Amino acid sequence: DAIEEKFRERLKELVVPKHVMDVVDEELSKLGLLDNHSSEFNVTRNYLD
Amino acid sequence: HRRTYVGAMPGKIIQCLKKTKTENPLILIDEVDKIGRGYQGDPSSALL
Repeated sequence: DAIEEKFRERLKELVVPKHVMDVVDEELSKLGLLDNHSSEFNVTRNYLD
Repeated sequence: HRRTYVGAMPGKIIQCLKKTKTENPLILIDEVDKIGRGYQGDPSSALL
């Protein structure tokens, strides 16, 4: 979440469309659950980036 | 490769830069004429 801060803080200014905001919301919920070493975790991290 | 793929290693260029250890070597692309222009991702766009 610290790494995503660099995204969030930007989002405070440039409005996030309610669609996009909900999508990043569920991805933000999923992202913490994910194991640190699964290749899917690095993939979803790069995707969320 | 992306480094998230299994087995990813840096592209050819980085290896030459690693090898010559200077910032300004004399790269020599060889035999440009017959580069493979296929459906699997055309390098010729990558050269630009």
